Amino acid sequence: ICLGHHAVSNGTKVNTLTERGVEVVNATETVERTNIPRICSKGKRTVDLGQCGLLGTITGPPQCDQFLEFSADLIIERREGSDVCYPGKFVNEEALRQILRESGGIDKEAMGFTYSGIRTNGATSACRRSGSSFYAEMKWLLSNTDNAAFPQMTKSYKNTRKSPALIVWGIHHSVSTAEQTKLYGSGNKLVTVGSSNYQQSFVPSPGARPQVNGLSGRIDFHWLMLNPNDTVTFSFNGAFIAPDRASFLRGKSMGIQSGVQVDANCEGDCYHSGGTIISNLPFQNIDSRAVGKCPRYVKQRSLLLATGMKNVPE
Amino acid sequence: ICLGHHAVSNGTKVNTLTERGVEVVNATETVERTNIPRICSKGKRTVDLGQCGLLGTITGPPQCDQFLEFSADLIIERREGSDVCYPGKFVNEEALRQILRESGGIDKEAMGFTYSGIRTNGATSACRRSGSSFYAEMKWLLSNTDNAAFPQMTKSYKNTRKSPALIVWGIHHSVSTAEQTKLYGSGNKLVTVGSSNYQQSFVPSPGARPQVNGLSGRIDFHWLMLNPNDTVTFSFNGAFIAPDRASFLRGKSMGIQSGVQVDANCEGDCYHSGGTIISNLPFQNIDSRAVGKCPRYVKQRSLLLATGMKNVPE
Amino acid sequence: ICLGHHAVSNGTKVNTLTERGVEVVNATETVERTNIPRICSKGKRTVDLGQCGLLGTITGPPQCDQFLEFSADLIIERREGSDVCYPGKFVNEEALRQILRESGGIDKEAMGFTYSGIRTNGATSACRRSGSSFYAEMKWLLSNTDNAAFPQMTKSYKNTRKSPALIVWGIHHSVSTAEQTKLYGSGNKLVTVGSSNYQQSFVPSPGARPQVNGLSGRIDFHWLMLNPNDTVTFSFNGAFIAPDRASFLRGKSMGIQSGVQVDANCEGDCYHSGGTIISNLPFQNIDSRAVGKCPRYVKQRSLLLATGMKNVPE
Amino acid sequence: GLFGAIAGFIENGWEGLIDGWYGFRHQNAQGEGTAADYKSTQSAIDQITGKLNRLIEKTNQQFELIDNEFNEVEKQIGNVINWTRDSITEVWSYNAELLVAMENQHTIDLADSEMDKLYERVKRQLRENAEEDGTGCFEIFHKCDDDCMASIRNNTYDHSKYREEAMQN
Amino acid sequence: GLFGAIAGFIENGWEGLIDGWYGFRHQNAQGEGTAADYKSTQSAIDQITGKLNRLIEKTNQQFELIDNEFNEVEKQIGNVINWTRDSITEVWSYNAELLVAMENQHTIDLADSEMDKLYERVKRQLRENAEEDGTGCFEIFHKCDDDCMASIRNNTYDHSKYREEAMQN
Amino acid sequence: GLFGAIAGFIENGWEGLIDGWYGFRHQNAQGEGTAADYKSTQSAIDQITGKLNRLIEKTNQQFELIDNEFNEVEKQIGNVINWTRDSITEVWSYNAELLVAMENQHTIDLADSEMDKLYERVKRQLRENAEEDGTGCFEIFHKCDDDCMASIRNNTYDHSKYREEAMQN
Ligand SMILES: CC(=O)N[C@H]1[C@H]([C@H](O)[C@H](O)CO)O[C@@](OC[C@H]2O[C@@H](O)[C@H](O)[C@@H](O)[C@H]2O)(C(=O)O)C[C@@H]1O
Ligand SMILES: CC(=O)N[C@H]1[C@H]([C@H](O)[C@H](O)CO)O[C@@](OC[C@H]2O[C@@H](O)[C@H](O)[C@@H](O)[C@H]2O)(C(=O)O)C[C@@H]1O
Ligand SMILES: CC(=O)N[C@H]1[C@H]([C@H](O)[C@H](O)CO)O[C@@](OC[C@H]2O[C@@H](O)[C@H](O)[C@@H](O)[C@H]2O)(C(=O)O)C[C@@H]1O
Ligand SMILES: *[C@@H]1O[C@H](CO)[C@@H](O)[C@H](O)[C@H]1NC(C)=O
Ligand SMILES: *[C@@H]1O[C@H](CO)[C@@H](O)[C@H](O)[C@H]1NC(C)=O
Ligand SMILES: *[C@@H]1O[C@H](CO)[C@@H](O)[C@H](O)[C@H]1NC(C)=O
Ligand SMILES: *[C@@H]1O[C@H](CO)[C@@H](O)[C@H](O)[C@H]1NC(C)=O
Ligand SMILES: *[C@@H]1O[C@H](CO)[C@@H](O)[C@H](O)[C@H]1NC(C)=O
Ligand SMILES: *[C@@H]1O[C@H](CO)[C@@H](O)[C@H](O)[C@H]1NC(C)=O
Ligand SMILES: *[C@@H]1O[C@H](CO)[C@@H](O)[C@H](O)[C@H]1NC(C)=O
Ligand SMILES: *[C@@H]1O[C@H](CO)[C@@H](O)[C@H](O)[C@H]1NC(C)=O
Ligand SMILES: *[C@@H]1O[C@H](CO)[C@@H](O)[C@H](O)[C@H]1NC(C)=O
Repeated sequence: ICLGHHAVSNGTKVNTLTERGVEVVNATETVERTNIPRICSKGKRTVDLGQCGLLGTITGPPQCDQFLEFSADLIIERREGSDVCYPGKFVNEEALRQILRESGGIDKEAMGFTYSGIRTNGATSACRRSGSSFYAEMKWLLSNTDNAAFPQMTKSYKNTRKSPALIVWGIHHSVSTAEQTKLYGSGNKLVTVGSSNYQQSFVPSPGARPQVNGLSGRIDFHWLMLNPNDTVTFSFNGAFIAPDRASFLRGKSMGIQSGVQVDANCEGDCYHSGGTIISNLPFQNIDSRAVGKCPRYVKQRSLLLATGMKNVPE
Repeated sequence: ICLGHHAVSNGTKVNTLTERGVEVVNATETVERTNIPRICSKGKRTVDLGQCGLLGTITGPPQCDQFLEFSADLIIERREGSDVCYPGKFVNEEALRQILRESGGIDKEAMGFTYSGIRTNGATSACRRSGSSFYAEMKWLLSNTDNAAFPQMTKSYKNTRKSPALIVWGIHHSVSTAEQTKLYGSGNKLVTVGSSNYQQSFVPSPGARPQVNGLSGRIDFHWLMLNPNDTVTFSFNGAFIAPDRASFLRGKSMGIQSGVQVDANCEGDCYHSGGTIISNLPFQNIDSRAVGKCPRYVKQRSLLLATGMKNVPE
Repeated sequence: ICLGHHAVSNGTKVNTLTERGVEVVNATETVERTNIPRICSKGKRTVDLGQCGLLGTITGPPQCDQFLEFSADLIIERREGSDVCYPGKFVNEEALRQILRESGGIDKEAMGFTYSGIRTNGATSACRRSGSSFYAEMKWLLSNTDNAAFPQMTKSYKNTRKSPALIVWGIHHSVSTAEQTKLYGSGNKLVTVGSSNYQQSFVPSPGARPQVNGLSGRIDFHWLMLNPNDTVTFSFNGAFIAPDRASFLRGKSMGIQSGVQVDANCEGDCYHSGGTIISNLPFQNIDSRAVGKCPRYVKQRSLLLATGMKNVPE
Repeated sequence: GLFGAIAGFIENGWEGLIDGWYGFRHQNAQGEGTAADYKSTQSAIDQITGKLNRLIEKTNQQFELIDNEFNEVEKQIGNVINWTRDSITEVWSYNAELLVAMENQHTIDLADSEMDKLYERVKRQLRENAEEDGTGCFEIFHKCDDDCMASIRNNTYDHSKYREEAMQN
Repeated sequence: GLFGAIAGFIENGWEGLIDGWYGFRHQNAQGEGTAADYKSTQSAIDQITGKLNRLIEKTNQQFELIDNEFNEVEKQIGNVINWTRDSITEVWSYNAELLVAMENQHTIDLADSEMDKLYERVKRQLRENAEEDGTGCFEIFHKCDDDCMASIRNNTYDHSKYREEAMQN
Repeated sequence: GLFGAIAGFIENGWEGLIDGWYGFRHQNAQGEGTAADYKSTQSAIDQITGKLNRLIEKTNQQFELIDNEFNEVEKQIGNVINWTRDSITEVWSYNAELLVAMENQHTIDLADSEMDKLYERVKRQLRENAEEDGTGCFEIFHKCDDDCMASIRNNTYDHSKYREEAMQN
């Protein structure tokens, strides 16, 4: 009586501790190369920001009007998105983005500032609604008449909630030192801000910038997180963009950046710009910046795991 | 003659490369779960800062009076600790904390600034000693009379030591632009500072802040490290909190944050907020932010290592 | 007939999973300890900056005159190097260094600023060429006469290239508030700067600093990267050091810091301050901050790999 | 192979044993035969299967962006990030390659191991009633009929009731 | 098991062998016996012990805080830190799980290995004076008395001085 | 050793076998002999060589400075950097030590394995014409001359043409 093992005409080559390209009976892949070029979002509350930039949801340019109080498990940023209508930017912007990406969405709350002896309805052709408008959640505070002085004002807001309040204000940098005076009067304009946690202050910087949206003025956007029962004071004398509403975070979410479509027919937890990595495999060679719950990124294109014995044909 | 191996009625289940929950004769744990809820400090010079905040040891609020020149292998910060008596904070605070945590303690040295034509004895009800006082290592420089001007002064300090000198100064931000003048006179107040390594400058920011300790004024605290034989210049015209003494680091230590008690009856090198991880095991599932000399943190609660053969009962 | 295996009088001890210091027939090292104390640069376009500091290649102190437009695969910084002739430093300096280290060198381009109603030929004894000079790529803009006013100027530069332009300007901080006026007139001096990407502004800070190079004045150096077809505006009124030429990156390189000599007789890709690690071994115990293409740094001095069977002598 | 069989004193495998991994082939009077041992083939299959289920593995560890692909973060923090990311990639590429090689080596050896277990167990069924050919075949000194074959395969062959006959021979 | 014994052509273990890991059990005239081989039991114990001392291991690498639990560091640097920390945790959780599995597999196989060494060495003490039962028992064809048993155990049994007698049988 | 030979029922090695790793030593009439098996010695050498070429390995992953040795970067970012770097060092020091230990264990066992393959193959060349001494030597019951030795070594020794003679004895 004779015994033996099976074999095949064509084996699969694998690598071992000692040998390179030994043929085994059967093998199976261990590195995922297959991408699905869509954002598989089946079962998830998804918000596709489109033209609305993430940071814009807090301030309110027209493109963000339908996103002022969104709610999501999954937040998608798009290259076409913009945080701004009137030219400007956020100081410490990416920190804020990371916060908003996992906020699970936002909830808005009037801070209840009232004004006495100034203007309040600043607008621009960059923010198009009716006609000229402004940031929905903000207020452009002027001086009552086409020149004037600005009264050193002091507003305060207490966070009456059990969660930290996202406070955002703005600083306006006019084209000229002339323009600055036509809006808030002459002089050195000062904005000071404090909490039980925060210590800072701001002065404007009038001067000509490149024309963006048609304008050479800019707006500095600044932000801080007010802890429960802590209070924020705004000491200022012009060039000030005031928060109307404060923001509160809803819970928990994931934020990605993508150029592909949403698909509610496929499910996945591993996302990158080009789509979704659906896989059971422990590794992937698709995108090292993939986020969510992913197989480990590796450099190798392929790593075959032996699922059978050495293949020995006659 | 027959041979065999031993076995038991109850085995311990382990995991292998191929099999999950195979019973072996004996096994032993590999992940530490047992915490000792004390700071095991046997044999170590320990400083428990209590109500004194780490950064306060450099400036000197009353709660830090017994810590101005401490010496330690192990430094413990406590949630109740405060860096401050008069409301304010440190610019670049956490960097400084990390420095002080491994300084092995500090040593103080008079910088020998003398003053001509100003006041020098500023105080407050926030800093309680005799009655109203101030930061022990600092000096609140005023204008001679309840209004006045401030003479543009220039002090310098040379580090005559073989180790870098920790220099700390302060900027005062008054409640009003009125108050700023009552302390240092009217005008734009400027503080400039330089070394062979350092280039910066500071202007105050008067305005109302929230009331902390009873006060709506703040103090900015700033710091730099003066290398041996390098020199620091202070050009200023008011709103200035001057260093009296400079600090020098003693050697080497470890700093932790904890809410548990010190115990000089147990020894350990792996610390976290909840106590001490005493273990020989290579891994731990207690606290991923554990510091000192620790087994690796892992996610698994348990990983049994086989210390015997397969258990086969009849 | 009898069979057996070979053995030797003296074996090499190795470590196994179960046993420590078992003797095998032959073994081979796995950790590299051997350093070659030179920068093995065979086959590579090398630039040894010597006394020229990396950042100086952009601005142009005399020691950098032969490096204004260098081209390299390998850039060597030297401890003796300096970025500066007139005392000052770069804001955000190390970021810029990292950029320049892998730029593959730089290429300069006139930005074509013209001036009307000011001076332009500022110099100093710190920048020695003919006699007193300045930074080659920069221009020290004054006020026409030994006092005067400075006209609020507005220059702009558009990046007409397919690559980002490295823009550098300077802010001058004079010894006195008197000196500031003698150079640019009295008043608050403002510099504002913007792109499609950038929002900032600057005010000087006159005051006495320590004497460096003989001088107590400093120069702030600032920089930004202008994307293709994007435009940069400079709004200013004095205390301004203007860029003459903009810089463009050539391609790709590696930058190191070393105190050893260049040697074009040896080749290597793994570099550290003390030389070159030439090795096939997977690990090294020489320098954990080694850069380039290196075996992994490990703590162990030695790890012997068995290349033979257990050694059993009679 | 670590156990000397499967390339091996057994010089090759059978591209016809499509019924299992390990098997018996017999030459006797009544013609010719070839079957498959299930218990051996199964133990190996179940061991390889165990590896599979262990490696096809899901992390429940979520990671978020610390980077920005539309608007680049500041260079310094950017370079630390990439430096870190690349370092971790090196570690995982290393882990992955080693894991797979280590596993393939062991997979192969246990496949070799299972063969040797089968052989060395049949050999023990046929005490002195047979002797070793050395190519994995057993010379029978009492001409087992097909029923005597299945007696070996199904592990019931008698350890003495062909003996002194086969011992004579 | 990688070596075919210990579950095994040996079908199970003895919950009575409290004296060691491996042992001899004999049936003869003078009653019944069961002992323990020390040299086998010890070699295995010393090998397992070696693993233990190698893994129960101390780092001399100190780590400090880069984080703050009383006063949170800035968000961006905070997120990089956590991202890094979590990445390293993934690597160590992976290393730990693999290490232990790899080790348990080998521990088991070397335990199986030691049994086979014992057996296959006794078998060599008893050349033709005995034959293999196949369950790890040896059929003696010359009725070893208890002294002849201890001759095997203590590794002194004679390789020819029971021979032709046991060969007759 | 995992395969029981090489320290071993073979009690030691030969410091004279400078010709190879594994070999034959024979005592007969015509004097004394000692040779080397190439095919065994080669298979082991080629396996060890395979490990070498696999570990002596080049990364194509370039790393740049994120640190400054002439002008220290800011403390906070500095501490994160060092913290990260030290963490990665821990991982690589760990990987390196484990890799080498794991490999040395296996190197040794496969060396033990190859010996057992050689032996257990010669044993199969000499069916009943010889029996096992137990120290790795084979007692020949038909006095092989030197030509009969080289018949075994070169793997051509006859499996029956010394038989009944050696069987008589
Ligand atoms: C509240 C307010 O003052 N809104 C103005 C706005 C501001 O003055 C300005 O944005 C601040 O810097 O200016 C706007 O008109 C400016 C517009 O003027 C044209 O003459 C010019 O050709 C354009 O380039 C552009 O600057 C605006 O619409 O935003 C007007 C607005 O009412
Ligand atoms: C050196 C000095 O000026 N000390 C003052 C201090 C400073 O003026 C102040 O802290 C700077 O902003 O003010 C203190 O009294 C202030 C105290 O006044 C009460 O009228 C008021 O009701 C309180 O809320 C509080 O502001 C102080 O004690 O610190 C007085 C101090 O002498
Ligand atoms: C463009 C210009 O003004 N160049 C001056 C320069 C500047 O005024 C100065 O650097 C700005 O702060 O000053 C220099 O001379 C200064 C020189 O004066 C001696 O009297 C003094 O003893 C020295 O310490 C030193 O300050 C200079 O050479 O840089 C002159 C220069 O022409
Ligand atoms: C080859 O391997 C894969 C592993 O998943 C398996 O599904 C398949 O059954 C195997 N093919 C054969 C012919 O056994
Ligand atoms: C805030 O104030 C309310 C009312 O006094 C109180 O119920 C709540 O506990 C406070 N929150 C904190 C944490 O200060
Ligand atoms: C079980 O394992 C541990 C390992 O440390 C050991 O101390 C103990 O002796 C073992 N128990 C028995 C019954 O051997
Ligand atoms: C500082 O000055 C003293 C006295 O000149 C000198 O001994 C010392 O070397 C100096 N230190 C350095 C490093 O400049
Ligand atoms: C010892 O090991 C090294 C491994 O590179 C090898 O080059 C050398 O041939 C070996 N020496 C002997 C005596 O085989
Ligand atoms: C810059 O302008 C030129 C000329 O209009 C054009 O060819 C080029 O595409 C522009 N580059 C970009 C990307 O704006
Ligand atoms: C970081 O890595 C990405 C690719 O993963 C690369 O495109 C990018 O340029 C890197 N960051 C920096 C600072 O260049
Ligand atoms: C970092 O991790 C800790 C727990 O380890 C978590 O509590 C904290 O929220 C994280 N940091 C940030 C930025 O939220
Ligand atoms: C970082 O590590 C280096 C050595 O690798 C050490 O000299 C340096 O002091 C460390 N950085 C800091 C912040 O001290």
